[PDB]
Amino acid sequence: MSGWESYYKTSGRDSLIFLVDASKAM
Amino acid sequence: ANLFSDVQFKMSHKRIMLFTNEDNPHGNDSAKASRARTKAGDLRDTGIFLD
Amino acid sequence: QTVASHVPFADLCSTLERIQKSKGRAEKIRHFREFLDSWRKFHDALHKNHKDVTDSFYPAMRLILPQLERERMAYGIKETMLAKLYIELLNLPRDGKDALKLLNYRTGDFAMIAYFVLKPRCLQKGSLTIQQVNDLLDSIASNNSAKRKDLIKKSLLQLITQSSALEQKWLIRMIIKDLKLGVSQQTIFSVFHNDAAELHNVTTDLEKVCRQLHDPSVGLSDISITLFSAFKPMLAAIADIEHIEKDMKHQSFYIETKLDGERMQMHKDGDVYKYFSRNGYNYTDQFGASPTEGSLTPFIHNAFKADIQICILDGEMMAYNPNTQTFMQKTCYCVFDVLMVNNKKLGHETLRKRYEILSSIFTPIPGRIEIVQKTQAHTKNEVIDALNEAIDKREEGIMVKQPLSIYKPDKRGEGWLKIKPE
Repeated sequence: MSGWESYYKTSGRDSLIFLVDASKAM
Repeated sequence: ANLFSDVQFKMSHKRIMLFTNEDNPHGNDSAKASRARTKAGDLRDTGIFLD
Repeated sequence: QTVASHVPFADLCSTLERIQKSKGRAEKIRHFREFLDSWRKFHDALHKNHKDVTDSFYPAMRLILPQLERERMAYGIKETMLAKLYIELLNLPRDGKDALKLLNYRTGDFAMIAYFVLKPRCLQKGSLTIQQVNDLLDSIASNNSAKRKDLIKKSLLQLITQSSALEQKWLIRMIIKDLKLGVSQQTIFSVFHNDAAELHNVTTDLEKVCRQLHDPSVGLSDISITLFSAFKPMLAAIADIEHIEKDMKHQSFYIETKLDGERMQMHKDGDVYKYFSRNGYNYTDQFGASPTEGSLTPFIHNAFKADIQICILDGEMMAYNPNTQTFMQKTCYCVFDVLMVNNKKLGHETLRKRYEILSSIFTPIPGRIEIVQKTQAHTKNEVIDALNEAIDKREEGIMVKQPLSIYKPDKRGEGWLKIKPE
């Protein structure tokens, strides 16, 4: 008989981005 | 709340009194406490006083 | 002792949730197959002693595919009515956030909003089985058709109080009949059985699709052919010789001489001989029903071997003149196919097995019954030679058969090919 519980048994390429500041000091 | 809703007459006041001596009705389970808090808040919004 | 009475609704809801969550079709198919296999194993275990069982996968299949529900009438509760009922029953404030979210859902579907609302307001483990849910939905539909809303409210309240948040979401989706899982009807039917979609198309009643096609091994062919029953024999499709080699992936085939005789089927069972035509017309009186009556039946009783007791055959009936040993075009019979022998059914087996077992049915005897002449060919030159020989013999044309073809009654195409001059 048992029950329902028993039967259920529940590479690539590198990328680089440059970021240059554009302020007065530079 | 269901008992309050059944009444057909106009009810100026809605009131509930809790006669109990257990300050921690649900200490083992926190979900039950959260559900009770939510239900109490909903009842307060409905306009049911709790004592 | 239906299986649906032992299966909690929570398990079905969890399986559906897992299917929806998964992205790839493979995971969804695996989950559905595992659930169905568990159900089938439990069904086999439960019904070991019973002989006739009407239990099937219908209780769960109807819920999984609400758009195919026809036994249940319209529930009469759309999104707005469901929201109003939820607001009234849960006793939420009319002006509260939950009520505004439920009512104003931009008539993110309503099911998700209801699930979010009920998540902190409902239990975590339900206790309603599939049978109970089906009964409640049946009651709701019957009461809607009877114009009664109090009992509808009672049933909805029972469902709300005896269900969790996920179960409520799935029930709302089922009522709205918008159960989306990422797998269409065709995929679910294919997972269930290999011949479910076409059967459901043939008959728009889901119960029989789930009942008859219960055992995966038993194909549509076995159920389509029954003892003392008149089925619909298939027919070949006209094709050109120039592309004949392309009809069978350049594989070996069988060439048969077409006979200008009416298609007819018969069943032999002891001293009982049943006869039927392609259209189902009964003509057992023409040749009798017993070996002691009729013209053709008496001469074929001894033809069958002792090893054969129950059999079903189909072929062509024509007229034969022994004096000139000729066949006259529009009693002799030709046998070229066997549908069932003994308890076992030959429908599932390919044409090769049928041809192999034909020789063991009865000893051919010219004049009354024999086996239609046929050969094996794999080249266009052989087809041309066979066609020329048939034309020289006044035969209408040629039958081309693929050994790998299976018996598919009531279908056009497959290995049945008709070749005629044109």
